[PDB]
Amino acid sequence: ANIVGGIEYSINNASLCSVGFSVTRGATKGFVTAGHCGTVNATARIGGAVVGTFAARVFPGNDRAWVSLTSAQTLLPRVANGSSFVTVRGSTEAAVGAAVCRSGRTTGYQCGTITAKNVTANYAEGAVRGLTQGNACMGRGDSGGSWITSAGQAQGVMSGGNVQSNGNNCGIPASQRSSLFERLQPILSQYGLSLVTG
Repeated sequence: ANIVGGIEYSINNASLCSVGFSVTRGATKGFVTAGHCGTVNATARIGGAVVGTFAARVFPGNDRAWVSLTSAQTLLPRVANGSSFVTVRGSTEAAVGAAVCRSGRTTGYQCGTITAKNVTANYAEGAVRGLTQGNACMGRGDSGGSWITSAGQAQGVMSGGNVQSNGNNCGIPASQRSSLFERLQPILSQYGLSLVTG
């Protein structure tokens, strides 16, 4: 399969999440995603085919993971925006106030701004600290998906947010949204990963 940020993948033929970013670890191909999406050794599938397994994850506390892919997979420096693509050009972290977008299999490509950093989320499993908050909307299933600026700077992966009864927070004003992502930089260094760029 072609690995693009924002696309759907399943975990152990059960839960669904979204791809964060194509990365490499030496000769090994992979993609970063959210830790709550799967446990170590869990099987990832795209288009009905096995593409790899969860190599490592930290959740809760943090919310990160990377899926180690088979060499048959095709890594791409891109994030889905409708039928088009946003090119991944680097991982410069944007400041509070910056515009930012996210991509996922439930709500697609959504944009907003970064409103706060170092935010704690109290999830069912425990607290996750150090998350960055934006007001682009999201929904259940967008987890693990790309957060990237229009200029191509990869920011992080979708962790969680204040989803309403309809499963997303797109039906409430941006001012009331808390959409949280796990910063990309600590994921890359923790697992010795290099972002695939173009």
